[PDB]
Amino acid sequence: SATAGSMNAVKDSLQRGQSTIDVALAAGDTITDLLGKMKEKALAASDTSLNTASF
Amino acid sequence: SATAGSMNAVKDSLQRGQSTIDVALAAGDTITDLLGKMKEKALAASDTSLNTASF
Repeated sequence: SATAGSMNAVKDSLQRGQSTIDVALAAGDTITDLLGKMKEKALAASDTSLNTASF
Repeated sequence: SATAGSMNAVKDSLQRGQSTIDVALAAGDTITDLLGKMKEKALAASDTSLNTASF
């Protein structure tokens, strides 16, 4: 009965880790969006046709 | 007749020992529940993901 009643702490630790991973995945989605946008900005800046103010 | 009448003290001693053992068994039930709660506390505190306050 003691070993069976000890399981609640384990389940709580797993839910806590799942919540931390969810927050990390949300932050990673934001980082991926910003990364794609900077890749667009860099590919646009790489062209030699642009002038100084656009650059 | 003296040996037959002498047995009341023996019966009283056995009953007194049974009573003492019952008190010890109640205290042991309480100590067992407390030990199980301590196991749950230490097992919850083993996790590294907790912040200082919960620990």
